[PDB]
Amino acid sequence: NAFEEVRDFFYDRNNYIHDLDMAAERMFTESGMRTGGLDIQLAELMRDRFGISVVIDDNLPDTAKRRYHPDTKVLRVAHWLMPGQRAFQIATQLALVGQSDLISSIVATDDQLSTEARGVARIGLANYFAGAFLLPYREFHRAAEQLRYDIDLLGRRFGVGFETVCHRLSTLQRPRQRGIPFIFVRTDKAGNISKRQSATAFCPLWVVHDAFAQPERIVRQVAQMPDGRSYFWVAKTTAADGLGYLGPHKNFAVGLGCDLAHAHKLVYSTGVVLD
Ligand SMILES: [Ca+2]
Ligand SMILES: [Ca+2]
Ligand SMILES: [Cl-]
Ligand SMILES: [Cl-]
Ligand code: NA
Ligand code: NA
Repeated sequence: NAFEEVRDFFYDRNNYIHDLDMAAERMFTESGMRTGGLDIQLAELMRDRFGISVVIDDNLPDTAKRRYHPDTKVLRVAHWLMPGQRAFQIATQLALVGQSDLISSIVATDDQLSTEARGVARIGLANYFAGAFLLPYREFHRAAEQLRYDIDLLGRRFGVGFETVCHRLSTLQRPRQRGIPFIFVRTDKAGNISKRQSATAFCPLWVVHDAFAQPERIVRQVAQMPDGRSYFWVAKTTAADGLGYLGPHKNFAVGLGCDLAHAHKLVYSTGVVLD
């Protein structure tokens, strides 16, 4: 299972890829980027630095979110995407073309990966870079602390979707500047579940599946995990639209869980309990 190999690859690295995370943040800062309208700014960077022309287009083959034309250096980006997802696509291609050697060197540190897993890892690392470019580490970490980890306000502040914020929160393991350690859980209506752990090594799946009963509303609960500790969980369905990295082909629920001992920093931790 290639996806299982890549899950271990990120697990072994605490879900944080330092060289790519730092490369994204340095490129964001050195190019004078500012949060807001990053899709236009990235298009300028792509032209200036690589001679790649970004164009917004419809009728992309297979309703893809992007199509790169390497022979004339044109990146087509789907018109139905919101600015945050347009930026995400462009930054993903920026990693593939401008961080290719770095990505290859990172993948190579896992001696066991199969070929299929190396290809999955390459795309995952380019996606990782895109998240770390749209949400540069120190700025995003500072914003998460000052907004008390409010996923919706973070999304509105940076112009990105709910699962994009959640995934980034689950990567904040930079040494000496960690965020709250989260378990990230994504599931579809049929129970197909992707779980990512930062601190643990393990499950009450209703902590995220419960979101499907109150669509587009945050669902919060406290549940014990297999270690005997209680976790505070926040979950929501993702709208099938132009924002967030999850495909609009079906509906997902996404959630974060943190040790109850970290939950006081969450805006979510005030409220009344019931069965
Ligand atoms: Ca391992
Ligand atoms: Ca969405
Ligand atoms: Cl992709
Ligand atoms: Cl997004
Ligand atoms: Na290194
Ligand atoms: Na870990």
